[PDB]
Order: sequence, then C-alpha cells, then structure tokens
Amino acid sequence: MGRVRTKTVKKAARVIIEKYYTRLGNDFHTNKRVCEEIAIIPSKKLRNKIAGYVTHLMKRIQR
Amino acid sequence: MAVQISKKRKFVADGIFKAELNEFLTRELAEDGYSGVEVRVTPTRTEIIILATRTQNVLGEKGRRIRELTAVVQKRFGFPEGSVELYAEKVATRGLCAIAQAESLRYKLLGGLAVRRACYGVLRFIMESGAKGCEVVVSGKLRGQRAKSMKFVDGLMIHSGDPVNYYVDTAVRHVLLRQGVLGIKVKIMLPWDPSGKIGPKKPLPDHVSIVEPKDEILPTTPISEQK
RNA sequence: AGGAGUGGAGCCUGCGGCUUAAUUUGACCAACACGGGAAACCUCACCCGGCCCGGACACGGACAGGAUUGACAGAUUGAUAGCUCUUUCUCGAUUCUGUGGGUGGUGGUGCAUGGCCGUUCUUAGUUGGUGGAGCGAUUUGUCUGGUUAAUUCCGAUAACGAACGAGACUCUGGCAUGCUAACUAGUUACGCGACCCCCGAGCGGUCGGCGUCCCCCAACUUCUUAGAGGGACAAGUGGCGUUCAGCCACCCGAGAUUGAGCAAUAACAGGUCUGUGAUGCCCUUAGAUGUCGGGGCUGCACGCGCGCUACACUGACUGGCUCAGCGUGUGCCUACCCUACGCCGGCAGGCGCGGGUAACCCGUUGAACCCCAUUCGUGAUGGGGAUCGGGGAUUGCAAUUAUUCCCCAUGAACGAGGAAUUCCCAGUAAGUGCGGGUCAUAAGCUUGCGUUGAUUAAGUCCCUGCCCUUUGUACACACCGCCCG
RNA sequence: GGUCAUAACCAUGUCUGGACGUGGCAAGGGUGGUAA
Repeated sequence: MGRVRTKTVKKAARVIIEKYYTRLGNDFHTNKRVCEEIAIIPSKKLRNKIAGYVTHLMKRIQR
Repeated sequence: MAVQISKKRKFVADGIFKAELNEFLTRELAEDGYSGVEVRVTPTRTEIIILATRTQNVLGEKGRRIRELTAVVQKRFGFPEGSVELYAEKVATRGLCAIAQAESLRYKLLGGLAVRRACYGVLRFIMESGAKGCEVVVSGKLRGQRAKSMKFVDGLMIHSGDPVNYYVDTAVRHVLLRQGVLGIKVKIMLPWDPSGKIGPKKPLPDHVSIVEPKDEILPTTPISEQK
C-alpha cells in the first residue's frame, strides 16, 4: 500500500470529533455527510479521507 | 464566415491583438503607473479600459493623452471612426498591483539609490496594503562586476501546484544603468480567501484547512407545549 | 532474473581529421538526427566579383546660363549596372561639397550582464523567532525506537510554537440504462411504398430475413456528444503491530498506487551577445562588417556517435477476405488549402466539373501487421537492393554535383555479429501503420495517435550511484586533494 | 542458555575562480459631476 495520513488530516480530525462527539455514528457514509454540513471542506476528496479517520477514532474512544 | 477567419484561427487573431497592445502601451505609460488593460468589445464599440494607479498623470492637459492614443489605434489596426474609444480607470489598493509596484521600483532605482533601502521601501508598502507575503529579488551587478543576488522576503509564499495561478501575481522588469543591466522580479501573494471578494477559492496555501463552527448542548426534560 | 538490441555489413545523418579560393559558426553523464540546422536560389554568418546610400542633425562653403537627378546609342561589361568613358538633354535647391556629429553590424567579449534553460537532485531536503548550552566559530529545535514511498506519522524529549519543499491541488484515465438534451449525433418503432432472393415457415401468395431511398408535426437517448453530481475511505472482515502509527491476506467491488503537469533553499565562472529595437564596453563605418551575380556550407587515405534496412520458410511473391484513433484544411503576409466526382493515360500524371470557414464537405477517414488460397525450396536462391545505364513526369526563375516521383535494365556487401555496452516491469517490451511539426518541391528525423501484444521479477546492496547516522584526516583549488626522496 | 564466516591487483594528475560597509521611518492628493 504505502501512505500514512498527513498532519492536516490528523490535526483537524481531532477537533471535529471533540465538539460534535454525539453526532457521529460508526458508519463511514453518515460521518461523511455530517462533516460536509457542520463545516466547510475545501475539497471532496479531502473530505472522504478526514471522515474515514474521524470514524476510526470513534471506534477506539468508546473503549 | 466570409471574409473572416475560421473558428480555430479566430481566437488566435484576438490574442495577437491583445498582446501587441499590452506591450505598446507599457512603453509609454509606465511612469503614469500602468497596470494592464482590460479590453471589451460591446455592440458597435470597443472599450479599452486603461487601468492605471494615478489618473492625474494619465489625463494630461485637457484630456490630451487619451486623444493621441485613440487616434493611433484607429489607424494602426485600420478600424473606421467611432469604433475604438479609450477610457481610464483608477485601481484601488496598489499593493496588489505587482506590475505597477515593479515599475515604481524601476524609477526609484533609476533615480539613483542603493538596492537594499529601495527594496525595503517597496516591501513594507505592499505588505501594509494587505498581502499574505511578498518578495523582491534584484539580480545583476553592483559593487564589483561579478553579478549577485539580494533576496528580501516576508510572509508566506507558494511555488508549487495549481494554487500558484490564483494566489500570486508576478512581474519582471529590466532596468538600465550606465554600466550593465539589472533584473527585477516581484512576487506578491494575494490576501483574499473565504470572505472577500468573494473571488479566491477555499484551498489554503500548502496546508488545506477546515474551519469548524461550535455548538453542541441539550437541555431536554419531559414537557409538551400545546399550540 | 530475463526480453529485444547496439558494437559486425550496406546506407542516411551529425562530429573530428584531411583537403580547399572558401569548405562559415556555436557545442565535447550535463556536445555529437543538437542550434526544431532535412542549406538548389533565398537563408548566409563564408569566399570571389559588381552596384547602391537608405551618412540623421548642426555649422561653414557652393549657387539660379544654376546647387543637383536620370538616361537613348556606341565602347566597356556575367550584366539591357549611365558602373565607367564617348555623345547632350532632362530635373530645379529636395541636393551637393568640407568639417563636426552619428548610424548600421549574424563584428568581438556568455569570464562585463539581463532573460531563459540544463544540471547538481527527482532523492527528501531547507530556515528564522523566542528560550537553553558554549569565550567563540556553532549547536539544540531538525530526535534513541517503531512506521512510511516521503523531515510521513506515532512516540520520546531543553525546548515551544511556526514556515518552505512533501502530500494536498490541477489536468488525464478507469465506474453510472440516474439527472440535463440533441435534423451539424444516433437508435428504435412501424408506416412503408420501392428493389431483391425464396432467401427462411410456407408455395412463388401471405408472414419473416437483407440494406438503401422513403421516413414523420412518431417514440426514445442504451450507443455518440458535455455539463452538473455521485463513487474509494484502509471502509468492512480476519491476522499482525506498543495494539499506537501502520502492515499483510481476504470479502464487497472498478481497490485505497492510471499517467502527467506544477515544484524549495543554495549553487555552476555550465549553455545562449547567431531569438530579442534586452544590454555594457571595445571594434568597424563610404575603397563599409549594411545590397545584386556566381561559388561553398555535400569537397575524401582515416576515426567516432544517433538511426534505417537486411541476412529468409514463424519467409517472400501473386490473388482473395477484413478491422481504428489523435488531427488537419482556401477565405491567412504581400496569395495561398483539403479534395469528392466524370473523362484521358501502363505509370508518374494531365484534363473537365462540384463541395467544404468545417459533429455539416474531404471521410461511416472501407490503414498496416494480421487472415485464407496459389507459386518458390534451404540454393548468396526469386533472400538482399547497394551500385549503376537508358527513358518518361511534376515543382520552381532555374534541378548541372544527378530536388522529388515513375518505367525498364544493372544486381554489391551481407550467411546473425569480437572486446565491450544500452533500454525496459502491463495494454509495458517488441512487431505494425497513420496524423502533426519543418514544407514552392521532400522524412530513414522528431512529436502525438491507434492496432497486435509476450517472456521474466514481486528482490538485494554484489557492482554503479544516491540519502541518513557514527568515526578518522597533515584535505577546504575540497582525493581530479596533499605530500616524500 | 547462545552461534555465523573468509582479505590477490588498484600507480598518477595539464588548472594563474568566487559578488560583504554602516540603523531615513517618510506619495500625501481630489477643477469634472445627478443635485449644483
């Protein structure tokens, strides 16, 4: 594969999970549409990454 | 489309006219703070909006300069009368007008001055007027006869990717002296991004960022509000 | 690990050397089919002859029986250049003559320079603020470890918070029977009438099949077109990992990686004064380095580089069958395009008419290898087409040293390549054709495009080279260094 | 508690190369015009 997520993703991912904690599922598609609506995302492809990491954080935080 | 040219050739011919004009004007309006043009053909009229910083020096005595220039263009490209009409326009905020800022540096240099102080004077002005950052280079001779470079830099700058097309403007100017030639280059980075003009798009320089509003509370307890 | 070659042969083309009136000139991984440099004239810088002034402007002089311009004929001359001379009119103050002053130059200097480009360097590198450590040059931040393609992250920590490059971005490719809408795009449906054959059920009728004209105020938008959107996230599952960052396999399905563009700091005495009316200085300037005629840049005892075609039978030859894509085009510069169709000619070609400013016309671009059947027979053979004789066409003002094309004849080396060495991992290598660029005439070149389509790897630091740490140094012009008798 | 080996040869360099000097902050302006 290759590819480790950049700092722009991991930095903003933390903010977005913190303040809208109770607005996340554990599904990709729901968490995608939420990020588009609660905040500006300057691209679509960038959104699809940041959502997926926000999802991955939300799995562990309930443990 | 007789006697005119086919569609492939139609756009090329427009470009040649756009380009010749843009270098014609620059050799006789540089000191009057030239900054470009913006042509627009409209029904039965050409408008050539001669953008310059200081409209005072552009006008001359009884609109003389605008009259000379219009008579030239009317003959050169062989249009009949009542076609071409020039107009002037003053541009607000000169710290985003790289072309004019470069030509200001030119005359400051040709005024007889050192390079560091001149560059500094241009720098703070374009930064103060509102910019993300800015840069000046002057490469050529001074204090010897080997060439050198002196870079003066402040703020942010980009150099890679497609955002370069939006967020910077760039000018190049040759300036003469009695011994050799000096090359000027000016690069200035535009400040607008989300709010204002609106013009520039959202992607930030080289770390594309998300801006996130805040609110998330509840106060709920059982009640029915009957209306 | 392998594939195909180069180095051998012939030819094309660039470079050196040699010759020569001149064979103009830059360039020696990062020069050498490079200067988009395929030169008939032109180009043109070169060589040999001749002509021209288009020497502004200033000051003084000349001077209206006059400053001054041009020329018939003869001589002279490549020349019908009144160039020069003989001969003698015309023009009318624009000039001419002297001096001052310039002006032009593909003249020189890329080691006087701007601009642009190449390369170091395509790898992951780079810096300041405040604070800390040192008398200081400096250092820490910019890291023991894990991880990544990555100064990519996790984590640790006298540093903390940032910036540039990286990714992000843009363009391009692979996925939509969803959306938007189509006589310059199609399809379907009949209506068909017409042609056609029984071609199929049947009989030949009728029904159906095959395409074209006919088609519509028909129906539709799967196919073609181009816009907005959607889709892909390590998301899901199982392993593995500090259980972090991630990694491997698998499900789903189109696998997160289809290919480019853009690209940092610092540097080079790298290339370009022959792109520049960008430019310094120097040089030359009327017996001109600025124009015409004609010649050369192609001259050959050698040497070297990029390529092209071959050495056959997995072939050649002669008939027959059958499939594309990127483009381009007169109306532009001072003058020119792409071509259907009809006729004439073996061929090259000529001739008569017509369309196209272009999803409309050329062109449903009916291309090649491929495919099928004849002939040749392991033979320097019909493989190979070099060299060369004779003849016909086209472009141009002109084709001689043969511009290009065609016809018949002529029929060389070459029998798979020594020492060495290049390039390449999936629609990729290789085979194979087409369009653009240059272009009056002309690609063996270069740049794009389709078609046919493998083998071999899933690694390593052995060689060559590059990045990071530690260490040693008499090195810093940096080992292409320094230094001893 | 833990296991792993064999080093041939290899010399020299035509070279007349590097832009660094003093803390300036500092344009400062509006006749036309709908009304007038």
